[PDB]
Amino acid sequence: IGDGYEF
Amino acid sequence: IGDGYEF
Amino acid sequence: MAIYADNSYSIGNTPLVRLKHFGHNGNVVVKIEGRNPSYSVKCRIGANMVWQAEKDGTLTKGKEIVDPTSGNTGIALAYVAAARGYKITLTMPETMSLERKRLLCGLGVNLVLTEGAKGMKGAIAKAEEIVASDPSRYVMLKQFENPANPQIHRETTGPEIWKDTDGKVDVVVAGVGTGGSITGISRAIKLDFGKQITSVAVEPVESPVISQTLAGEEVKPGPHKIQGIGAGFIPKNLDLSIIDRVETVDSDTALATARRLMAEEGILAGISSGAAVAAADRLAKLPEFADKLIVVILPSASE
Amino acid sequence: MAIYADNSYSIGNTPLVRLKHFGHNGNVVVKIEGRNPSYSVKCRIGANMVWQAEKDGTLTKGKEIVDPTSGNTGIALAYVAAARGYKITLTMPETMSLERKRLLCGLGVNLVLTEGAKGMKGAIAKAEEIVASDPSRYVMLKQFENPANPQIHRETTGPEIWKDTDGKVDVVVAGVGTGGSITGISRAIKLDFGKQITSVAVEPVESPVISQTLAGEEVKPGPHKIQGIGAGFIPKNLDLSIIDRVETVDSDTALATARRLMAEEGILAGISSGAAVAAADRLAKLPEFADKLIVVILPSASE
Repeated sequence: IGDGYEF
Repeated sequence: IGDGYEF
Repeated sequence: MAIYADNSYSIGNTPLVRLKHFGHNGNVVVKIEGRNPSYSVKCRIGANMVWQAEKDGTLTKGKEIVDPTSGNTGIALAYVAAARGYKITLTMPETMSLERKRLLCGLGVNLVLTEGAKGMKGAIAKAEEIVASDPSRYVMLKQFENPANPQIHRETTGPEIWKDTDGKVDVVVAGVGTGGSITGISRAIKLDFGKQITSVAVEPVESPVISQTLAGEEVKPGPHKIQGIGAGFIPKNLDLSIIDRVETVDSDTALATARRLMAEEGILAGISSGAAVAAADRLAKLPEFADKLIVVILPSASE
Repeated sequence: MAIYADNSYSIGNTPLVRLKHFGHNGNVVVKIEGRNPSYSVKCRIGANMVWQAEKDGTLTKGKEIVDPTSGNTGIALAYVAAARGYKITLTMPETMSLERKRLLCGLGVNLVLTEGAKGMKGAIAKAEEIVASDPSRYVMLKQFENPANPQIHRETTGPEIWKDTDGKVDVVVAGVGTGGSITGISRAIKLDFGKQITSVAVEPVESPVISQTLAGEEVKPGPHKIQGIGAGFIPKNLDLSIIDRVETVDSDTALATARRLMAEEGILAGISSGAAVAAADRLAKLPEFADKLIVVILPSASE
């Protein structure tokens, strides 16, 4: 979505 | 719209 | 069955939502034109003005659109031009936002920036200059006077309102920029569907040229911050004959109303949506309009 | 007939548009989830997750939503909370954009910023801390595991695709973040409508945890720039059983594809829309998929 993790 | 005039 | 040939045909079919914290007993209902290609009502006239120019032979394979617009019309024309494969030049004061520039450039527009100080006059002047240079090549679509503008509102916007209210709409409240919206809607409901509703035009108190004109007083345009309305003149696409009432709204009220739409209704609308709602809310709280279903155009979204 | 009680019910009914400069002979068609309240597909799960919590008694008058989300889910929950009159707190890394902050604050969110360096772990940790402090007061809706997530896609998104294609859809291509979209759509078309389509999940080549998992190789998440997909784990709302194919896309291809959607199609979609189209385009140009109608979810708009 935004940072479930990382991104 | 944006500036027909003025704004 | 329902696959659009291109993004231009996806226009309209926008929702009606009842307001909880405006009007009285739910008498204020809004049409969210933000829910459109390119995020505003101008998607409709961008589409139809191109379609009409194609049908009447004024726009062909090869020819290029040129238009002076510092607003949603530019974005609308750009998206349609992109969808249908037209080159397009848009002139505009150099003072335009980087956001808006980047978006237009991204849509593949040839952006021609004019002297900021000269404002729209500057932009229109340059647009005309460009067209003069090769009239067989360039076409100017002319949102303020092109009948394709109110025509799309007559065929789509107005009918959508008739349809979704089960013919129960009693009042339409719309801000006037080109006037296409109120004119088109009004002709549809009054003339095509035969209902004698109240058509309410909305303009800035800071530039109340429709009110001045109809009162026979000196027309004195002025600056304001309600983007999309208050052209400072009467456009050819405003049919004064179909206007029952003119309401004026101030920039600050318009702003605060938009913030209230967001925080209290969860509706992400522009400042001109604020202006339209403030005007409607005022009518909605008059005993005359208590049993009336008031439909308010929200012309655009807020990002 | 068609007046929504509030903005939450206006979700969906998004358009299908055929692409001209992708696929082969018009076999690639896109569903524009950007045409929604709050401008993305998350409007659907924001709505349904609230509705379901109300029905099952977990959310009542008075109680407050708390959620860790750095993305469209936050915007979606905020708009619904605003529309239905709920207090809401959203935790998120302090590194969030001013744009996003202002928009959330404007929607009336209590924004609780966490240590940037700690990323989402930070935000989730704080969200849990807040809930611990008064569990009878706060409710965590949990997009990654809440069945209301794929449930709305089964009831709305999937049926809209069945409907608008006249049951002719052969392939659905969707990026996976929560997995709600592909799961819901797939169950609807395969189980509710009985059609054995190809469901294609899309994930970043930089964080290809679904591909690694299904191949039995070491799962190695990584950073990428395709906002909305590549959680770096398998979410509970991704039903692996309904996934026929997994395609990987790189950040740069995804970006360039989105720019092409804008310049060549006049379609204003996000980077994850780029990722989905690139994947679909690749399938579309394989002889196997030549006579197949491929439907691609574009999860969000670009401002």
